Amino acid sequence: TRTIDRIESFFGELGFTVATGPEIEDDYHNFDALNIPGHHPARADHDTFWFDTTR
Amino acid sequence: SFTNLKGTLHDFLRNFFEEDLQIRFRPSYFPFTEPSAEVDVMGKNGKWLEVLGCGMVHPNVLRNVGIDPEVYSGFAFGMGMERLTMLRYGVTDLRSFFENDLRFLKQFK
Amino acid sequence: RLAAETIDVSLPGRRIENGGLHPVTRTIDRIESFFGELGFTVATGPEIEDDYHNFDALNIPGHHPARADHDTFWFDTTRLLRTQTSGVQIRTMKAQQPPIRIIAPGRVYRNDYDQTHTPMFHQMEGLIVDTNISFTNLKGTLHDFLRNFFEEDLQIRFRPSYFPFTEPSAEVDVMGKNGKWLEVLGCGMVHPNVLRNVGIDPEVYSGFAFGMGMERLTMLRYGVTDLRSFFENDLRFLKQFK
Amino acid sequence: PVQASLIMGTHREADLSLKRVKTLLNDKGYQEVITYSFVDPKVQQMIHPGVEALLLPSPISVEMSAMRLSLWTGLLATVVYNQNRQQNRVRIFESGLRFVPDTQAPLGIRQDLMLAGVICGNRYEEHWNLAKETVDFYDLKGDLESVLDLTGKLNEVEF
Amino acid sequence: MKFSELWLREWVNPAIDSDALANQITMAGLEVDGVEPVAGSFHGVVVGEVVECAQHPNADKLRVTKVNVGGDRLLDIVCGAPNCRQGLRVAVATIGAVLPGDFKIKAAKLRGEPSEGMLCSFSELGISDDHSGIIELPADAPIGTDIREYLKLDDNTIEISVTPNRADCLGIIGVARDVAVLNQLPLVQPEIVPVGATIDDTLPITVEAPEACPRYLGRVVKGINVKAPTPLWMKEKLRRCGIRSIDAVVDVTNYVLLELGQPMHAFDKDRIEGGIVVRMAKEGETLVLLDGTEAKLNADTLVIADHNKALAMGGIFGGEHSGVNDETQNVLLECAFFSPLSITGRARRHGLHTDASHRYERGVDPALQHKAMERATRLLIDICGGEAGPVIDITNEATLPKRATITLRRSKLDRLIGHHIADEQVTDILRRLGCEVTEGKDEWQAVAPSWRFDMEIEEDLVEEVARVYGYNNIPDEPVQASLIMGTHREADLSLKRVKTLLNDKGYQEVITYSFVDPKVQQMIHPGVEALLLPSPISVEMSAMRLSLWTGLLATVVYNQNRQQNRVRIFESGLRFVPDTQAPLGIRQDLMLAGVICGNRYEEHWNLAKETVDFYDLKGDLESVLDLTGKLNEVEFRAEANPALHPGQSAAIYLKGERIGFVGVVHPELERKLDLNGRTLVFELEWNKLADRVVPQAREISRFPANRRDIAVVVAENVPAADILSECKKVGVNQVVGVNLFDVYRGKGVAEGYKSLAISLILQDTSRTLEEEEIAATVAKCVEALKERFQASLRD
Ligand SMILES: Nc1ncnc2c1ncn2[C@@H]1O[C@H](COP(=O)(O)O)[C@@H](O)[C@H]1O
Ligand SMILES: N[C@@H](Cc1ccccc1)C(=O)O
Ligand SMILES: N[C@@H](Cc1ccccc1)C(=O)O
Repeated sequence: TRTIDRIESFFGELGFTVATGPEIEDDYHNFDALNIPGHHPARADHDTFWFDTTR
Repeated sequence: SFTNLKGTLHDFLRNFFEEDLQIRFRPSYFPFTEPSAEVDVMGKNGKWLEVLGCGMVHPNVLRNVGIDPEVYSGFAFGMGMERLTMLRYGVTDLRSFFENDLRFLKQFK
Repeated sequence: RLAAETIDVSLPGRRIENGGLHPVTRTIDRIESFFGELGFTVATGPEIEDDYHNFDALNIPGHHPARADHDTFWFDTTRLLRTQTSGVQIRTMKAQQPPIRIIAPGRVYRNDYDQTHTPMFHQMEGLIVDTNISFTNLKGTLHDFLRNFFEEDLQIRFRPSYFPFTEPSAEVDVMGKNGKWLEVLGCGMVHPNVLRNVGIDPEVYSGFAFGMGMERLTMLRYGVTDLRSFFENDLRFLKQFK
Repeated sequence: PVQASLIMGTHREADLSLKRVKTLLNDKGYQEVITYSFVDPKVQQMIHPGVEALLLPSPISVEMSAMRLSLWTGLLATVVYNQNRQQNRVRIFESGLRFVPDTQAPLGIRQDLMLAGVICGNRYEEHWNLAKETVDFYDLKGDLESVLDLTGKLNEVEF
Repeated sequence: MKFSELWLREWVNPAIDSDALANQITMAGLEVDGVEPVAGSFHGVVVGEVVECAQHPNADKLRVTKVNVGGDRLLDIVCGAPNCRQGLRVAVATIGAVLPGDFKIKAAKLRGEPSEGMLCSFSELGISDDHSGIIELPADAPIGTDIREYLKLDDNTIEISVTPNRADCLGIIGVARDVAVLNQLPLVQPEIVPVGATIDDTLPITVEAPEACPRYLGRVVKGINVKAPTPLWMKEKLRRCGIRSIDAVVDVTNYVLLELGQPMHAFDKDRIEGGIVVRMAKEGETLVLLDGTEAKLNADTLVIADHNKALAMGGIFGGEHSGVNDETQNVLLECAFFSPLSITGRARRHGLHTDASHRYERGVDPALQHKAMERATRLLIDICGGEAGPVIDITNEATLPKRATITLRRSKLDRLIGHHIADEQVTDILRRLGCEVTEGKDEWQAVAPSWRFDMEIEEDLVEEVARVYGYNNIPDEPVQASLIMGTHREADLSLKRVKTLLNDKGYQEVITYSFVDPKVQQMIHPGVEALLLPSPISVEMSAMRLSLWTGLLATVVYNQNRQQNRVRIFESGLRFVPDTQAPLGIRQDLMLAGVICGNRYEEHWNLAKETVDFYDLKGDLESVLDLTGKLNEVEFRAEANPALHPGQSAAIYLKGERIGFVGVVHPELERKLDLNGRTLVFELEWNKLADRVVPQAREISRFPANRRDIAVVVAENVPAADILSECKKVGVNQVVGVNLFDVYRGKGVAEGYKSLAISLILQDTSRTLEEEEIAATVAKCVEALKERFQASLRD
């Protein structure tokens, strides 16, 4: 947490705003749109926890 | 640009550690960036540890979300907080951030 | 036991009452955050100052109605009590060549005590100098600041004014039901005299500088009728700014 | 708006925040005040008998004619202000600089930044469970230990 | 993978440190993460022949023996690793040398038998894992030189991680070529001479689905000695790249692999029926693999098959049948290319990850097969017996991977790097990488080499120019941007601020796994359906949390076990609560949680050693929530929440709506494995209390105020919050202060009732309040107090 605040501190100064994400996420956002997509080492390689076929 | 990325990053490393090298402005691969790179610190306990990845944004990604690659560029990074931390204060086994021993925690007051 | 050992959960818990900051401190904080993210480094100066740094370096110099106009407390020909946190503007610029960028909160001193005047009070200087900076930016940045400051409730104006160490100068005056128009901050482009005597080339760099009265910002925002209440420190008063 | 570089500023982790100390102080139930830096010497002299001060020729008033040697004269003036009013029990702090005449300082005075506070009256004010005891030195001592660099050191502290 | 420095220097040899090389490859974007000598260190170990291996014995399993080096006088040594044969050319430590595990060659008889001086075996030299014992060299060694020099032992295996892109670095060649490109140097390639067939026209090989296997090379090689002994140099390049030297045929396919990137495989013609069919597997067609087990094959999985059964998965793995065995006479060499998107899924589907799968899934050069076929043919007939046969080349013009023309603008490059790399130095870096480039005014045309699977678009092409020019020497400049502030809101309250306040009320911040013991959190929340994690790191870490209450009570017990309970922790982070009305199926709400237990303070000279109770938590959160947010509006209604004591537990409100819970955990749940002494716990729905009142100054009043105490009698079934909160409403203009200062019960108060001494302070802005006016406005309260409730006398 010290390290996060610390980073936010450094970065706030340059303008950067703070966004967030939901932690339980979908195919589309964690990979697909991020140019992965489905058949790309990434998926299994990232050592991924799936809930079902997109959650 | 990239110089922007390399620059922004140096600055942030020059601040996050207070000049405890070594560092690596080193090349990498993320399908969401191109070119992309990684930093990797050493600070002993042995081998280099990855602590962030980064790249100029892959033109696919930009268009993928309604931004014209022909008019905007960008950069992105992904920092690993605990290995940042681990390095910074000299924690060994990183696994011991979520075991949450009061004795471990207390020295971080 | 689970019945027989019930307690009244609405009884007040144990703790000491919380302790907020004083309203000007609260204002200072907000502002430093606002400017924190534009990259303005925070800088201090002594509150006991000389004939050079308050006044003569800021292109007063001596035979200027200013010295008297700021109802100055002197200690002798030379030592005075800060009149403005415009000292640090000179003090900073003399220690580093540009691409500067700084605020500078402190407590200046005058000689008036009135509904909207005090023999002490606090100011926020801002300075920025680099081959780049203009009037539109001064206007741009202050508009932008006021917006966040008040959140846009209050009726402002942005006029011409006069400061021997700017040119063009400007003031913003804010109206808050009374009153009416209150001088809130004052600003301009850094007078080239003031760039020269401090060692920066005016032909290469330009800058804008400003100084806002904290207690005035603080009154208007939380509508304090009387600026002089800020230093009587009635706990009743302070506590409403927890 | 202004076109500029987004360079970082040079932070140092080992340095402590006043703003942080005030929070710790507020969390302990001290309220912040700001007092006028020029106090009355007839009284300062009472608290700091002899050690004397940078008087001010042609002041606003004679009560406001001496630069503070410390935060105490303004601090105790605030607790009387309120105690006269007729709210006893006041516990406040202030940061600010004092002004001690030093020949080997720039101009004749040593403006140091101090942190100062008073507490008095009861510990935990008027409550259905809590002990209505009047404040004592170990309360302040404790408040000071938490301020004290249990926010940095601590441990080379000696009283 | 892993490679052997001196085999790379064979292909390209910079004049630079061993250490400099490693650093230079890692800045090429493939991180070297290991460097090992290949043996331990030693001197005075030399090749020599035993010319005579006398009997013995007189010590049973030992042979006495005259051995010979170069500096003559024949050397007499004793040996008994029992493959100590007559004429062997052998590795020998001489009278004074020193072996790893630093031990000292001396001269002493062994069993009265001749003295000194040990013959060596791989193990005793630092290259681990024994063969039989006693190293057996390939005849014609330098009958007297150092084995360090002969066996090229001043060498490191150097282990690297290679990112899925740029699949051209998984043989030695690719890596060599990338290192070459860095040092401007040319890449010295071994002379690979085509073999020229000498037997039958052979073998019906049809590809049923070409798009998945464009190019297939096959070559039957008749009557080869299977148990030939893989010659040391091949045993030693193969072993220095992390491959147990298994076999003979199998080793050469491994050798070509490591050398060229190409995954070969060999078969048994005399088990293959009516030709090979390279085809997609029928859905559920089983195939018993090289390791006992079959596999149910889904209809997207290419198999190397025969005319009525399946033999081996497509560029993945073999067959407990169709491979090389004990009486294999003849073989067919597979050397093919496969479309990586027809390999990708499959291996792991079944849980295989072989050398071949790996290169095949990210792309082996489809211009490599011929060359790899010819090295693997020459290398088989040299090492094993047998002769040649026609290379059966069944390719596919079309589905053969199609290299693409990239065009790269001087601008885009300058606009994405932000640093000018001279026109003249980008063309080279591009050509030397492998491309065919035409410079063309403000732009370049590059044709992607066949072996590079990650050059498809312009930006891919600039990775490369940056990559090679050197990140080291791309300068740092800071980003130039507008200074706009972005929108602040004084009314919102940072969690940072709360974390601080919380931890000034003595509270350690904690971070907990968001997934937990499902078994465990049922005791906390009784069978409240939890979002289910099928296939997690553990059964005990398989539920997404609905409180932190689980993570936290888990965290007390943790330290409780380390002898020391007296724990005060809080945590922030989200709960995951299943909702078919959420975005996706889970409500993801930010939360604030904490737990306190044990002694109010630790061992102190002048603080009571009472343990901690409900109001200690209530005050702690009365601190947070409030006089930081707004307060005066929130309330603590009593409520049952399964896993906390009903009598001592409350829901926290805040104009109307639940914002949380606080309580001492229920007894049997504390006993439920969970540890010692009563524990207090709270959770707050953060987003609901992430917002505070911006103040407005309100007049003061220089009139003195007046205190008026009242003794309010009232049934034990009446909250005391409510009585108070009811006076400052009948309040108006004005009773300014209400305060509960006592609660009394028993003697002189009706049993089951209870008195609340209350003190209202009255102040006015207009006038200094009248003696009568006072009694009046208390009476307004006292009367409204017996509006609701009842009233009001003694204690
Ligand atoms: N008590 C005070 N508080 C804030 N600003 C003051 C005070 N006394 C004088 N000034 C300064 O008065 C200048 C012009 O305002 P005015 O008094 O409206 O003519 C500004 O520089 C103010 O900072
Ligand atoms: N998840 C990426 C983070 C990243 C973000 C942006 C650019 C590059 C990398 C990683 O594993 O490192
Ligand atoms: N009150 C400030 C106003 C000001 C400060 C800085 C720049 C311009 C104007 C002063 O007189 O110094």
